[PDB]
Amino acid sequence: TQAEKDRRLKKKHELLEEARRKGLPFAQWDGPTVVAWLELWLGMPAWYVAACRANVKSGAIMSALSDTEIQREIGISNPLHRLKLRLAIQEMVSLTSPSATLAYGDMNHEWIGNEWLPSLGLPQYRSYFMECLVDARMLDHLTKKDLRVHLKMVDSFHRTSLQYGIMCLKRLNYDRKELERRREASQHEIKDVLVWSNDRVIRWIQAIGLREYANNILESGVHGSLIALDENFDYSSLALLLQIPTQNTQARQILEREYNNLLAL
Amino acid sequence: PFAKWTKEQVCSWLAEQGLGSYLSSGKHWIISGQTLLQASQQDLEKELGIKHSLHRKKLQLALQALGSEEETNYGKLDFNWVTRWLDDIGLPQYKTQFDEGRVDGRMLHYMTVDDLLSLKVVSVLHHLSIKRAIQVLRINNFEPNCLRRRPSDENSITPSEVQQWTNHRVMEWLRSVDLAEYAPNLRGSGVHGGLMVLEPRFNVETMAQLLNIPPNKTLLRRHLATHFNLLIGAEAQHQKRDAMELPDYVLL
Repeated sequence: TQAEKDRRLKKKHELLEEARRKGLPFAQWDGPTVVAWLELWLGMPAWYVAACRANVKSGAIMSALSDTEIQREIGISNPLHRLKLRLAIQEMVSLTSPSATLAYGDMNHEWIGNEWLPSLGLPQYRSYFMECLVDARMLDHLTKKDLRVHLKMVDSFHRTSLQYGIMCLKRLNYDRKELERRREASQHEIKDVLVWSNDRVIRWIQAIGLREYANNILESGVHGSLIALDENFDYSSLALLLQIPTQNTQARQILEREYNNLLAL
Repeated sequence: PFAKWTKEQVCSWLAEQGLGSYLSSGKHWIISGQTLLQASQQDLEKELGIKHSLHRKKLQLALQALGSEEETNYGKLDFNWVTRWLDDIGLPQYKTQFDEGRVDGRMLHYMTVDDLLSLKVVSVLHHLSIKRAIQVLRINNFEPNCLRRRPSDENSITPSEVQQWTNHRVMEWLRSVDLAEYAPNLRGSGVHGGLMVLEPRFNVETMAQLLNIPPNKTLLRRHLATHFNLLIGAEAQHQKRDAMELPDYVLL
């Protein structure tokens, strides 16, 4: 019963290792191998996989896919799903050539949705990103219309937040192991701000003495990289976000000095 | 000569030719093998009471054959052989008609368009399929097992081989090239190696039509073209490209 659900999954892994260790370039992979690739490494959902399986029978074909072929033959109506595929292929063609970061699904569309986006203090958009199959590679390519229309970010500041988020991954060379490692190296010390999750930034606000106020920066898009990289983002704009009335002078004065320390060290 | 054979030697040959139904009627009408030859075309059709047209032609052919006295190869293949062969060329929907008309190797050789129309074979494509299959028999001196040999799979590294591929083999071929979902559409379609390889009018588009691959599935047809061409060879590829320059017009 499930014995045959395990065997066939093994086989799919076997086809891939057979290929990446026979050295072959993408445009020479056979159908079955390419189909394994879509499932295991791209994290493609079964419905999309089945479409490609029935219309794309070789790497040769796979590699040459135009947007309209994907659109009319494969029958993928959402432009973001299409871009997903093109970009994956684009990456695999380089990666497999005679010419001397690599994505094996490390930063696929579920890490992006369930881990990264909340890490940026943007958990409210999670579902739309998921529903669009947005992975790390696509992030760099999303336009403003993409973010408004397809991903529902009507807030321009949240778009800025995402941007800096991406600017972080860029500088980290998209290396997921190194992100998580740096993030936890700085849970109780006060050093590598570039990385800090919206969570780290909350708990920090509590540590300088603002336990009441912190919780308000939950779905605000406040995070380490914005703090570390945006010159516009100073204490004044952080206070505005924390919703501190102008009357409360001492809290502001607290944040102003501790924030500058945070920036200095 | 058949003319010197006894009534019984003639009777059993006649019955061996699948014509034993006319026996208990024309047994008194036949003393000698010579009396079979003496009889003009109409004497036999009256006296033996042969009423099916194909059956007349069959005897006619068979008689004029023994008269030459030379031993034709197509003539060596009886009707059961031909009816097996319909499985091989991809047209088993006709075995009833062919077997009932006792189509042998001679009748294959002297096949006319109305003959095939009478056997309810009416498809232009099936006439092509048969015409090219007979070519393959000619190429093989009408050796009984020329198709009914299957060699090994790898054996195809020379396209000549493909010439002798049956309908089953072509389907086995599609499965090896990831077109398993389509391979059964070729059942009863008369598609075989002889036709793929030798008919310049038969190409990728014909193949893809027969397989039910819509014109809009470009990516699938592309795959198919790539494999079809590797199958048929360089020359056969060139032959078919060349024919495209001279359209097969219906009315000159």
